[PDB]
Amino acid sequence: EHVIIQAEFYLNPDQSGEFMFDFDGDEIFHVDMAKKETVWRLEEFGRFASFEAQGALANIAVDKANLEIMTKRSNYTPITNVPPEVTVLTNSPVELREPNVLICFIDKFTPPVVNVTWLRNGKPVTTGVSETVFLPREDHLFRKFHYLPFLPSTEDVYDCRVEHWGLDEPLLKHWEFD
Amino acid sequence: PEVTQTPSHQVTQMGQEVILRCVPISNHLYFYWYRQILGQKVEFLVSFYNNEISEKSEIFDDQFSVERPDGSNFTLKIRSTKLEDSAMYFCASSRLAGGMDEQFFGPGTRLTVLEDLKNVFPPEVAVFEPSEAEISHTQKATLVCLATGFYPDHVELSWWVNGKEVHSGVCTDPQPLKEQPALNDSRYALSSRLRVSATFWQNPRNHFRCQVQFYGLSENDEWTQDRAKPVTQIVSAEAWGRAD
Amino acid sequence: GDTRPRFLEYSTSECHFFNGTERVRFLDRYFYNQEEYVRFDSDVGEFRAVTELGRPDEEYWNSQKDFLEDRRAAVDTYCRHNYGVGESFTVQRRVHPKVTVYPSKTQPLQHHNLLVCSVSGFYPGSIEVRWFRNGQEEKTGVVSTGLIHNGDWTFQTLVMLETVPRSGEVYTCQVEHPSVTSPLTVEWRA
Amino acid sequence: LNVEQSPQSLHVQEGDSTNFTCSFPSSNFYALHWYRWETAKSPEALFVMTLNGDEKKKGRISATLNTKEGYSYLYIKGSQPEDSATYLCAFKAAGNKLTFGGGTRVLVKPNIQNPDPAVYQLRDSKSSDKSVCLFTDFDSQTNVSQSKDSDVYITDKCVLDMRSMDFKSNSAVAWSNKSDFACANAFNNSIIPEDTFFPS
Amino acid sequence: RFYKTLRAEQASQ
Ligand SMILES: *[C@@H]1O[C@H](CO)[C@@H](O)[C@H](O)[C@H]1NC(C)=O
Ligand SMILES: *[C@@H]1O[C@H](CO)[C@@H](O)[C@H](O)[C@H]1NC(C)=O
Ligand SMILES: [Mg+2]
Ligand SMILES: [Mg+2]
Ligand SMILES: [Mg+2]
Repeated sequence: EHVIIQAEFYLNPDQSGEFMFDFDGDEIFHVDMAKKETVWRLEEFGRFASFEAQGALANIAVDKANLEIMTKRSNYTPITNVPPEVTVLTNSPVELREPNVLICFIDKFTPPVVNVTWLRNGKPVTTGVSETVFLPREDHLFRKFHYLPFLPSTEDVYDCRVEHWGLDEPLLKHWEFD
Repeated sequence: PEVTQTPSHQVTQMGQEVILRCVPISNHLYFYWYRQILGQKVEFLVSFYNNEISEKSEIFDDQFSVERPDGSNFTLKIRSTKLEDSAMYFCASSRLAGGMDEQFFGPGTRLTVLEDLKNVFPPEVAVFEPSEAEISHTQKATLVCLATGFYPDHVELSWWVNGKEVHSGVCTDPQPLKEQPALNDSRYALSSRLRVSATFWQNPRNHFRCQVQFYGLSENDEWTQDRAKPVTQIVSAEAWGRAD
Repeated sequence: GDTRPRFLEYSTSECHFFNGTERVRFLDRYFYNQEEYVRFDSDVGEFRAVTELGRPDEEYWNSQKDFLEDRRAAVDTYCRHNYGVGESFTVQRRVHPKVTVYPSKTQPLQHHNLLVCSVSGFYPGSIEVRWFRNGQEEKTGVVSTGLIHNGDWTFQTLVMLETVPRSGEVYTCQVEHPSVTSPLTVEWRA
Repeated sequence: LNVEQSPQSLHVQEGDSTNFTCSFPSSNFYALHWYRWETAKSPEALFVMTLNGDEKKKGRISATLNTKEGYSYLYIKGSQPEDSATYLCAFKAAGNKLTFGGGTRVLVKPNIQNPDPAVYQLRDSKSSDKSVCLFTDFDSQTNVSQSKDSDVYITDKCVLDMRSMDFKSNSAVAWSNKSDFACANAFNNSIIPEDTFFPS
Repeated sequence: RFYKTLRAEQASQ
């Protein structure tokens, strides 16, 4: 038993759109809206398969049009903000000096708009910071992963700061070596 | 329920700006421009959906532009025409935004881009009365229309009998012949036939007319030569019924 | 802050595969904000309105013969096709798990410590992790965090055992996963 | 990226059946369209092929689709002169843009009944000397070739249908600005039947 | 081989 999901959205007034392919909860690829090109989750997938970004681009234009049609039909009814659940974990068990990745998991939220900043000793970090797009869910909410490659030390304290319209204040999820 | 295109034909100088007009099918969501250089394949230029360009060609983008003046018209603009831009320009439209349907084509706009407008010549039209020998042998009568010395190509020849256009008993050459084949901008020749019964030709109350619609210089062009301006005109010739 | 109302148009095209590609259930679902208004189920054959908001799209999309034909053919042209494109690096993706056994705290024996069996960076999600006292299966006192997606095509599981150790103790973690032929074991000593 | 049609040109006798092929890419296939393009008219959509091994029929015209091999066949049953056109095939990928083939130009040779080959001289309604020579009422097997002489102009064979009088006829026109020029020598380059009527 | 987008249609206005 397997599941292949084509997930697409368009949000207003943000003007943010998304088109992605999913296989059993994992992203196969997405289309970069700004660059207008296919972005494979793992570089190797680009060798094993192909995709025409235009098919995705044509669908985004339709969702943009349908959003306008649906808003007008619903008498301009807005989305109810569902705040996310924030979890911080590591790629493998933590060992001092041994390279590892801090994973910030953002789950069960809507609308698919979030501001995520990594905080080492209270300061923002960008070095090697990679992120996934908004991943689909069975209950029609969204998932998001944020990554931070790091050198584990007894000197450093880490935090994932998450900003969402459903939160009263920015959520901070703490991590430190123990 | 079809796509409309204006004008039918257009003749302009190299480096000038052309605006091709289109009336897509009213409820259709996607609009397109395709072009065909004579002897070449039908080539995609641009697609349009929800007030924006979806797909565009390598031929498009450079001095090529599309516009939606209102919710009825669609235009293609070539800012600086080149000799390679001489083609049949087709406007198309399709109903669905999903693209799983047929594309409806317009009649097309035949665009002729010329380096020099001096090469342009209107046709000379002559009607040739049916042979009495043919009347005495078959009891049928064929008139011959000859349109000669025209440049550029793609004229519209039509027969008119008693003030009305006829198609039955008519046959026109699908391609014109070159008067001087040892020339790049050779003047063309075209023929057509209209066959009627001898009884119909013998009636002097019956009127026969051959019309040739020529496409040349516009009503905003440079004409410094001695001869008359070779503008878009209808050159005609006629014949009345003869008992004999 | 930004308090402006938000409007979301969301859509999912789902391909559910059973017994390989023998059974395929296709769903084309449309969502306005959090609400599902219309869907195409390959088991019904046509578009059906979920809410009253989806009724215009139900009758309009079913009237559009080319769009409806595209949906009725999706099981083979779309679902079965994309399954085949991915198959080798998707269904046949195999990554062996890294198994590490460590105690949560450096507490002395006769007291208490939580024995952690870390199973990380593996694919697919199918995993069976078992704890053994010495050679006998310990079923009681097992704290698992369950299956965790890392979002980079790898999984992880932290299975913990409640331990009261004394002098000569040999606890072992047994992990069986489709990527491995032999179930790999990791032994821990007090 | 590239679509090819075979053959480039095709000649078929009235009532007899023909077929021609279209080759398209086997990768990223969505649809294959067929268009009928008659001389003065605009391209008319004939078929939209999506499903492999599915055959569609539009009167006497049939179309087959083979996605794996990347080929499409268009069949014309009991060809009528009304079927004479350039038949274009177009491939559609994930977007909307169509990739066209070179087309198959189909010419349906009509059934010429009651032949009466003859060469007549037609005079101008305004005059003079420049008259036309009309070779008419010959069968479809008779072919009209080029002039060979620069001062003489010859047009290719053209079929007219007297719709109300249910009669079809072939014709070619010859003209020249020469004193020597006559209808008897006008159609020299072509094989004219011995029974051709040259009036006295 | 190519992944195929399931083309979306415009909603009823
Ligand atoms: C639509 O929205 C406005 C504003 O809240 C309201 O006047 C109206 O009652 C609503 N419902 C309908 C059916 O128009
Ligand atoms: C996220 O980032 C942008 C830019 O500062 C802003 O519009 C928005 O208010 C931010 N906050 C949240 C909760 O999304
Ligand atoms: Mg690619
Ligand atoms: Mg069809
Ligand atoms: Mg057949």
